[PDB]
Amino acid sequence: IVEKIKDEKSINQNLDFLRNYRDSYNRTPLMVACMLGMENAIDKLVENFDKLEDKDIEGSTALIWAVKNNRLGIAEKLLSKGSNVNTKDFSGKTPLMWSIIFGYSEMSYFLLEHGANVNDRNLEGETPLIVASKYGRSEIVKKLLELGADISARDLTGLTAEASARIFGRQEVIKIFTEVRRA
Repeated sequence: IVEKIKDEKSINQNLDFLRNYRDSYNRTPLMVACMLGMENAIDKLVENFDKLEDKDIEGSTALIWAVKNNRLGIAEKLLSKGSNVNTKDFSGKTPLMWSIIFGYSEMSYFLLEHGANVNDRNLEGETPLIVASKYGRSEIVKKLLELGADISARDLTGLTAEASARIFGRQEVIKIFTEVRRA
């Protein structure tokens, strides 16, 4: 696959092969390029084969592959081609969720500035605010509150984001909640 998607020229001589290629994860060439950070291949793969919202065996689109591998250049190119920033994998996690889980700060801000939903929920009812609180992403908590995230939301555990921050000992996050509550 790599040699076939190494450049526009390679892509054009392997069109038939690439058009219906799927690997063991049911991934398209586009998803593979996204994982590998082959920024040069993205636009031509999209223009030729589309499939922006096709999902692999975990329910991940190409944008999920880019985000979980912190490929900011790729994610930028996908959003300008029309990728859905609020896609969900089969666990109900969105790109913003993944960026919070892995602590990819720049990616998180980019996703939020490109329409990532601040209130979406995964299957266990966690919102981005709850996930950022549990993972101790204190600047992301601050940003989500600034963007109007619902502080009152509760997940499967019945706890709010702030209560979850206390359970997980996230002092800076707790400090953000306190500053917010005061002001």
